[PDB]
Amino acid sequence: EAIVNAQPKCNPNLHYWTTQGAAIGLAWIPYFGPAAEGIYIEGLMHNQDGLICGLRQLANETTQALQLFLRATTELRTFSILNRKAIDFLLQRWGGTCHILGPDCCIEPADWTKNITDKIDQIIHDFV
Amino acid sequence: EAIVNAQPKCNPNLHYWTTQGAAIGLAWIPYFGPAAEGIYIEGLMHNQDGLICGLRQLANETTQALQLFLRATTELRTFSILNRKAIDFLLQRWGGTCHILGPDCCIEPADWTKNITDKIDQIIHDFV
Amino acid sequence: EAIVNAQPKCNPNLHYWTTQGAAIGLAWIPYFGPAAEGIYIEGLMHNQDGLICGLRQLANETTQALQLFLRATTELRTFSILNRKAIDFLLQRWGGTCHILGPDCCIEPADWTKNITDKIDQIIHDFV
Amino acid sequence: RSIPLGVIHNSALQVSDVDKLVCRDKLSSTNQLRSVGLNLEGNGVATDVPSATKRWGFRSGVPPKVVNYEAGEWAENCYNLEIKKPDGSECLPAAPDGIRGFPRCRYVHKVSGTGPCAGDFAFHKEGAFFLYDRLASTVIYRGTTFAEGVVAFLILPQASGYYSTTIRYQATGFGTNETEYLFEVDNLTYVQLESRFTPQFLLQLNETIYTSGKRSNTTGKLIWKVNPEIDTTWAFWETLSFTVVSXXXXXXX
Amino acid sequence: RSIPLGVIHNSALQVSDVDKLVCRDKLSSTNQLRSVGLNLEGNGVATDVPSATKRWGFRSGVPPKVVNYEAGEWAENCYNLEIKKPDGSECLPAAPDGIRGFPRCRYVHKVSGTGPCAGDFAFHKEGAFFLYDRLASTVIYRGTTFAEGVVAFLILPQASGYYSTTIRYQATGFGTNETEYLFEVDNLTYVQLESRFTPQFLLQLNETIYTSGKRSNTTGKLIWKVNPEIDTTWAFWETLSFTVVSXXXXXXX
Amino acid sequence: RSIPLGVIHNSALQVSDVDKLVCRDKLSSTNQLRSVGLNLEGNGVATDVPSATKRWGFRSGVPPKVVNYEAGEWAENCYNLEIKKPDGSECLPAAPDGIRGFPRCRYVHKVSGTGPCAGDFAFHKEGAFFLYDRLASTVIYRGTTFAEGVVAFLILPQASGYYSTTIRYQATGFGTNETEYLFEVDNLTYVQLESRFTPQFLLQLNETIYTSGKRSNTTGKLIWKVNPEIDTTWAFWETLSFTVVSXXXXXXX
Ligand SMILES: *[C@@H]1O[C@H](CO)[C@@H](O[C@@H]2O[C@H](CO)[C@@H](O)[C@H](O)[C@H]2NC(C)=O)[C@H](O)[C@H]1NC(C)=O
Ligand SMILES: *[C@@H]1O[C@H](CO)[C@@H](O[C@@H]2O[C@H](CO)[C@@H](O)[C@H](O)[C@H]2NC(C)=O)[C@H](O)[C@H]1NC(C)=O
Ligand SMILES: *[C@@H]1O[C@H](CO)[C@@H](O[C@@H]2O[C@H](CO)[C@@H](O)[C@H](O)[C@H]2NC(C)=O)[C@H](O)[C@H]1NC(C)=O
Ligand SMILES: CN(C)CCCN1c2ccccc2CCc2ccccc21
Ligand SMILES: CN(C)CCCN1c2ccccc2CCc2ccccc21
Ligand SMILES: CN(C)CCCN1c2ccccc2CCc2ccccc21
Ligand SMILES: CN(C)CCCN1c2ccccc2CCc2ccccc21
Ligand SMILES: CN(C)CCCN1c2ccccc2CCc2ccccc21
Ligand SMILES: CN(C)CCCN1c2ccccc2CCc2ccccc21
Ligand SMILES: *[C@@H]1O[C@H](CO)[C@@H](O)[C@H](O)[C@H]1NC(C)=O
Ligand SMILES: *[C@@H]1O[C@H](CO)[C@@H](O)[C@H](O)[C@H]1NC(C)=O
Ligand SMILES: *[C@@H]1O[C@H](CO)[C@@H](O)[C@H](O)[C@H]1NC(C)=O
Ligand SMILES: *[C@@H]1O[C@H](CO)[C@@H](O)[C@H](O)[C@H]1NC(C)=O
Ligand SMILES: *[C@@H]1O[C@H](CO)[C@@H](O)[C@H](O)[C@H]1NC(C)=O
Ligand SMILES: *[C@@H]1O[C@H](CO)[C@@H](O)[C@H](O)[C@H]1NC(C)=O
Ligand SMILES: *[C@@H]1O[C@H](CO)[C@@H](O)[C@H](O)[C@H]1NC(C)=O
Ligand SMILES: *[C@@H]1O[C@H](CO)[C@@H](O)[C@H](O)[C@H]1NC(C)=O
Ligand SMILES: *[C@@H]1O[C@H](CO)[C@@H](O)[C@H](O)[C@H]1NC(C)=O
Ligand SMILES: *[C@@H]1O[C@H](CO)[C@@H](O)[C@H](O)[C@H]1NC(C)=O
Ligand SMILES: *[C@@H]1O[C@H](CO)[C@@H](O)[C@H](O)[C@H]1NC(C)=O
Ligand SMILES: *[C@@H]1O[C@H](CO)[C@@H](O)[C@H](O)[C@H]1NC(C)=O
Repeated sequence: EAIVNAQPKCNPNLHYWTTQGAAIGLAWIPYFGPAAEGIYIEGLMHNQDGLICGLRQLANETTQALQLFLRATTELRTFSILNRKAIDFLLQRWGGTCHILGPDCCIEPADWTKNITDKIDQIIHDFV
Repeated sequence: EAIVNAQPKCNPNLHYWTTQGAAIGLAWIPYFGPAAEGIYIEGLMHNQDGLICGLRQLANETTQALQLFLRATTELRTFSILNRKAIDFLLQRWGGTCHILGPDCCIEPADWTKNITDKIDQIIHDFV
Repeated sequence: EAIVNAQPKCNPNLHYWTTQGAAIGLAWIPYFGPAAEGIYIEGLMHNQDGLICGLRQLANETTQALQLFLRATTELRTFSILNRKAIDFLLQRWGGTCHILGPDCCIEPADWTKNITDKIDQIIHDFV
Repeated sequence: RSIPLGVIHNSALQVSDVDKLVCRDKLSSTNQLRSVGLNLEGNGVATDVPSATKRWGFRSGVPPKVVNYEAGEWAENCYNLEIKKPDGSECLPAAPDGIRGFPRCRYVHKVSGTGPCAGDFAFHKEGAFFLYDRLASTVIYRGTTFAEGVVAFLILPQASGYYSTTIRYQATGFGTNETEYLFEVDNLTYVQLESRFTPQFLLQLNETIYTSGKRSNTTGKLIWKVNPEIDTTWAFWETLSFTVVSXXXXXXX
Repeated sequence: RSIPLGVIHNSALQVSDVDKLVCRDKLSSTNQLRSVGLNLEGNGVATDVPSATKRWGFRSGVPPKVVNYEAGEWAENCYNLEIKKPDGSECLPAAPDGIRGFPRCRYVHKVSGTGPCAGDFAFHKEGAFFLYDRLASTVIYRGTTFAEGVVAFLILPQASGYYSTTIRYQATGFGTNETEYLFEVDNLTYVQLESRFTPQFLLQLNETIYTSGKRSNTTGKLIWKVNPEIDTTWAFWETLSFTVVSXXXXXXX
Repeated sequence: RSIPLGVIHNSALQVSDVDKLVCRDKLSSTNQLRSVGLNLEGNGVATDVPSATKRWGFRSGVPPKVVNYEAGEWAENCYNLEIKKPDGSECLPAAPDGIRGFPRCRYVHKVSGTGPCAGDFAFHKEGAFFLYDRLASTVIYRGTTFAEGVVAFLILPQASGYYSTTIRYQATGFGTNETEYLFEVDNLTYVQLESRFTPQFLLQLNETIYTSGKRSNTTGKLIWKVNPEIDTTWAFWETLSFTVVSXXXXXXX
C-alpha cells in the first residue's frame, strides 16, 4: 500500500539525531571518549518525495502491530526485530527451490542466454 | 530418524495454549487491553499421523542437547534458538557456490530447459 | 588486508579453553553435572602459518571498531555479533537478483553447460 | 549435540535438523519455526505432591538457565513452592523480573513448609525443566506456579472455559527421604497425605469435612488420618465417619 | 498483524514487508534496515503539560515492554515526572539499568506532585510509546526525561547547537479529572498554569517576575494568576502589572 | 568502522569481512563463526601489579558495555580488586548476575586497599577489555577475577592439569601517581613490593619467610624491604638474611 498521512498536522522537516565511525586519536577508548550525552550526530532532512510526512504516518500506523508483538513476547527489551526481518527476507526468496524464470525466483540468466546464444554460432556456424 | 515414543503413557490429545492478531477497537492499546492472564488463545489437536505422541517423545529427546546448549551459553535467557536455526538453514543451502544439478543445490532449471528446448525450434527449425 | 603483528612480543602458542558434546550417563542433567568451574575443555595450538601471532594482532586491531560498536548500542550485553555477520554474509551474496556469470553471483553452471554440451549431440547428432 | 528439529515427512513426525533437509523442504518464514513445551503429565508420570517433589533436588555450583518457548499444554497439575529452612531463611529465590506462573493449571498444588535445602538452587533430578509463562527454567522460583515439562522445536508445513483450584499443603523435611505432608483444610484442620490421593478426592474430602462439620473447633491443630480401607482411585485424561483419638490425632474410617 | 516496513518506490514511501518485495528490491546489508522514532509533536498534538498528562494513565496487570530504536527526532517538548501518592510512596518505578533520558529536548517539563496513581504502571492512553535514549517503553519511569512518540521500520535504498531548558511544575490530583498545575518561579513563587501557556511565554513571564521583583518576599507561598485578557499564542515549527489580593493569592493584569 | 573478521587465505591469516569474500569462500554453518579472547600477556605487556594497575582508571559519564566471547587463553596473571575510598565506600560495583571470574589463571593477584576513585567506573586506559568468564567488559567489577585482553572474530575453514595460586596485596593511593603496594605474607607480615618482583619470586620469598621464621611475632605490623642487590628475574612463556631496624621496618639483604 501507499501511505496516506491523515494526521492533524505534519512537520515536513526531520531534525534527527543518531549515533555514528572514523575516530580521532584516542576518542574510541571509552576511558577517554565522550560521555553518554556526546555520542550523537545530527542531521536535517526535508520533505522531498513527501517522505517525511509519509514517515510520520508510517510510524503511527506501525504502532498497533508493534504493540501486539510486544504483548506476545516475553523479552523485556526487544533488539531483534530488524534482524528477523532480514532473515525473513532471505527465507522468502531462498527458502525453497528456486525455479528459474518463475516469479518468486531471483536469478537472471540474461547474460547466460547471450553466452549460449553466441554459442549457436559454435558448431553449425562452422559446420563445414 | 523417525521418532519412536517410548514413554510409560501418551496423552494423544494436545489441549494447547499460545499467544496470538486482528484486534477489536482499542484492545491493542496496552492501557485498555487484556491483562497478562488474558492474552492466550486455546486449541485442541488430536493424534492424526501420531504427531502428538511423536511430539511428546521429541520434546523428551531434545532435552539433552538443549541442556548442554544451556550449560555452554552465558545468556541468562535464550530467545535466539529458532532464529539461529533459520540462519543455519540458509547457510546450508546458500553458504557456498551453488553448482546447478548438484545434490546440495536448490535451483530447478526444469522450465528453463523447456524454454531452450523450445528454442531448438529456433534456427534449424527455420533453416531455409 | 593481510595481518602484520606489530606487538612488542608474541606468544606463538595458544593454550586455550572453551566449552564443549556426547555426555557420559547422567552428566548432562544440571543437577548431576559439573559445576561452573568444570565445563571447560582445553587444547593447544602452535603457530603454523603464523596464525597465532596473526590472531593476537587481529584481536588487537579489532578493538577500535568493537568499542565503537559497543558505544553505539544500548544492549547491556551483546551476543548477536556473529549471528549478524552470518546474516550479512547471506545478504551480500543473495540480497539481490543473482545475474549468472556476474562477479557477485555464486552459481556455477559448469556441469549444466556440460549437460547441454552433451545435448548438442541430441538432434543434429542424429539428424538423419 | 546439535538441538534436534521436528519435521513432518511421509505422514509421520521425523527428528532432523536444518543441515539434513532436502531442497523440497521449504522454509519461507520464521513463522514456520515453533517451540512447544510439553508436560511430563502427558507421559504418565505420577503427579501427586509426594511423588513429584522427589524429582527435585538442591545443588550448588550450577548457574540457572532460562529458555523461552512459544506454546504450551494445559496442565492438570501445577506446583507452587514456599519452602524455608528451620531458621526461617528462604530456600528458593524470588521470581526474576518477567517470569510469571504457568498460565493453565487445573490444580495448583501450593506447598509451604521447611527442609534443609542443602544447595543454592532446586533443579529437576531427571533433567526436565520447570515451565513458567512461556519461559522454561532449570530451577524452581519461590511462590511461582510451574508445570514440569520439556521443550520441542518444530518446522511447520506452510499452510471450554478455564477453571483453576489451589490445593494447599504443609511439609516438613522437604527434599529428603523423611518428608511428611499435610493437606490443609483450614489453618487448624489438616489431613495426613498419601501418594494415593488424587486432587478430586482431596477436594471431595475437604467438602465432606466442612459439610459434616469435622473441622477443628478449638485453638489447637486437628490432623485427620485416612486408613487404607477406602478407595480413592490411571492417567487423568483417560478417567464414612470420623472419630477423635488423641496436636490432636484422629481417624477417618 | 505483521510489523509493517517502509520502502521507497516510484518516488513515494510505501508500506510493505519483506514477504511482499520483488526481485528488483535489493537488501545487501543489515545496515539497510533502520528503526526511527517519530515525535507525536510532529503530528500536531497539544504539548502543554495539562493536555499532555491527560494522555497518560495508570493500569495494573500489564507487564511493561521495551523496544529499541536507532534514530530519533529533536523534541521541542519533553517531560520528566516525579509523582507520589498522598502518603508519600512513589507512583513510578526507577529507570531500569541502561535507560537514559531522551537525548534532544528544547524544553523539559519537569512535573512533581501527587495523585492517586490507581495502577502499577503509567501507560499511554492512545497506545503511543514513551521514547527514552534509543529505547521506547510502554510505561513511564520516574524522573526520566521522555518524548511521546511512535516507531517506524525502514528499508533504505543502498547508496546548530543544543540548548535545553528545564521548566518546573507542581501538580495535585495528578492523573484525574481534577488535576491542578502550578508553574514554579522559585520555591515560594508560583503561577497558576493554563493550557494556553507556551514554553517561551512561561520563560518570559518568569523573567519579568524576577526583573520586576515580584517574587515572594516572605516565608509564605505566593501564587500569581494570569487573567484571560492577555495573549500568549499554531505548531512550534511554523511559528502589565501585578497586584496582591490575598498561601497568598494575587493577579497579573 | 565495521567489525573486522579473520579469514585464512593463502596459508595466512587475513583481515576481511563478509562483504569482501569471494564465492569460493564457504560459510555453511554459524558453527564456522567463532569469537576468541586473547590476553594482553601474550603481546609482552608487563604483568606485575604496579605496571598493570596504571593501565586502569576511573571515569564518569560512560555506561558500561559487555560483549560475549566463546573461547579464551589460559592466563598466567589475573587480577581481583577490592578497592574502597578512605571513607570505606566501595569503588567498584558488584559483579552483575551471570558474570564470573576468568576461568584459567595461574596467578590471581588479589589487591585490597584504598584510593580516591574519582569516577563511577574503572576502565582500561588503552581501550582493552576486562575478560571474565566468556564475557568481556569495558569496566572492572568488585572482587571478580579478570584477565586483560581483546577479542577477535573468525570464520573457520570447515573441517596437563589446572593449578591456581592467589597472591594477596594491600594498596594505598590506588589509581594515582603515588600508589604504594605491599605483598601480604600473613595478616601482620608484609613485603614492600617492586615492579621487578615476579610471582614465583614472591611465592619463593613468602616460603623462605615462613620456613626461616621471619614472620611478625607481635601484635604489630612487620614490613620487610628487599634492597636492590638481589636478583629476581623476559616473558613468562620463554622462561640471604633479614634484620629488623625499626609499624616496624626491616631489611632483607
Ligand atoms: C525422557 O523419557 C525417558 C523415558 O520415559 C525418561 O527416563 C526416565 O529417567 C529417569 C531418570 O532421569 C528415571 O528415574 C526413570 O525411571 C526413567 N523412566 C523410564 C521409563 O526409563 C527420561 O527422564 C525423560 N527425560 C526427561 C528430561 O524428562
Ligand atoms: C495515529 O494517528 C491517529 C490520527 O491522528 C490517532 O488517532 C487519535 O486516537 C486517539 C485515541 O487513541 C483519539 O483520542 C484522537 O482523537 C485520534 N485523533 C484523530 C485525528 O483521529 C492515533 O492515536 C495515532 N496512534 C498513535 C499510537 O499515536
Ligand atoms: C594494540 O597494540 C598496540 C601496539 O602494541 C598498542 O599500542 C599501545 O597503546 C598504548 C595506548 O593505548 C600506549 O601506551 C603504548 O605505548 C602502545 N604500544 C606500542 C608498542 O605502540 C595498543 O594499546 C593495543 N590496543 C589495545 C586495545 O590493547
Ligand atoms: C492462529 N490461531 C488462531 C490458531 C493457532 C493454531 N496453530 C498453532 C498452535 C500451537 C502452536 C503454534 C501454532 C501455529 C499455527 C498452526 C499451524 C498448523 C496447525 C495449528 C496451528
Ligand atoms: C494438523 N497438521 C496439518 C498441523 C500439525 C502442526 N503440528 C506439527 C507440525 C510439525 C511437526 C509436529 C507437529 C505436532 C503438532 C503441533 C503442535 C503445536 C504446533 C504445531 C503442531
Ligand atoms: C553517516 N552519517 C554521517 C550521516 C547519517 C545520515 N543517514 C541517516 C540518518 C538517520 C537515520 C539513519 C541514517 C542512515 C544513513 C543515511 C542514508 C540516506 C540518507 C541519510 C542517512
Ligand atoms: C534522501 N533520500 C535519498 C534518503 C531517504 C532515507 N530516508 C528513508 C528511506 C526509506 C524510507 C523512508 C525514509 C524517510 C527518511 C529517513 C529518516 C531516517 C533515515 C532514513 C530516511
Ligand atoms: C571439539 N573439541 C574437542 C576441540 C575444539 C578445538 N577447536 C576450537 C578451539 C578453540 C575455539 C574454537 C574451536 C572450534 C573447533 C576447531 C576447528 C579447528 C581447529 C580447532 C578447533
Ligand atoms: C589448524 N588449523 C587447520 C585450524 C585453525 C583454526 N584457528 C583459526 C581459524 C581461522 C582464522 C584464524 C585461526 C587462528 C587459530 C584459532 C583459535 C581458536 C579457534 C580456531 C582457530
Ligand atoms: C474446601 O471446602 C471449602 C468449603 O466450601 C471451600 O470454601 C474451600 O475453598 C475448599 N478448598 C479447596 C482447596 O478446594
Ligand atoms: C532413606 O531415609 C533414611 C533415613 O531413615 C536415610 O538414612 C537414607 O539415606 C534414605 N535413602 C536414600 C536413598 O536417600
Ligand atoms: C491462615 O494463615 C495464613 C498465614 O499463616 C494467613 O495469611 C491467612 O489469613 C489465615 N487464614 C485465616 C482464615 O485465618
Ligand atoms: C466440636 O466441638 C464440640 C464442642 O464444641 C466438641 O466436643 C467436639 O469434639 C468437636 N468435634 C469435632 C469433630 O471437631
Ligand atoms: C527564571 O528566571 C531566572 C532569572 O534569571 C533564571 O535564573 C531561571 O533559571 C529561570 N527559570 C527557567 C525555568 O527558565
Ligand atoms: C470529571 O470530574 C468529575 C469531578 O468533578 C468526575 O466525577 C468525572 O468522573 C470526571 N469525568 C471523567 C470523564 O472522568
Ligand atoms: C527548592 O526545593 C528543593 C526541594 O524542595 C531543593 O532541592 C532546592 O535546593 C530548593 N532550592 C532553593 C533555592 O532553596
Ligand atoms: C515585597 O516586600 C515588601 C516589604 O518587604 C512588601 O510590602 C511587598 O508587598 C512585597 N511585594 C512583592 C511583589 O512581593
Ligand atoms: C606462603 O607460604 C605459606 C607457608 O607454606 C603458605 O601456607 C601460603 O599459602 C603461601 N602463600 C601464597 C600466596 O602462596
Ligand atoms: C606524579 O605524582 C605527582 C605527585 O608527586 C603529581 O603531582 C603528578 O601529577 C603525577 N604525574 C602524573 C603524570 O600524573
Ligand atoms: C586476615 O584478615 C582477614 C580480613 O581482615 C580475615 O578474613 C582473615 O580471617 C584473617 N586471617 C587470619 C589468619 O586471621
Ligand atoms: C621473634 O620473636 C622474638 C621473641 O619472641 C623476638 O625477640 C624476635 O625479634 C622476633 N624475630 C622475628 C624475625 O620476628
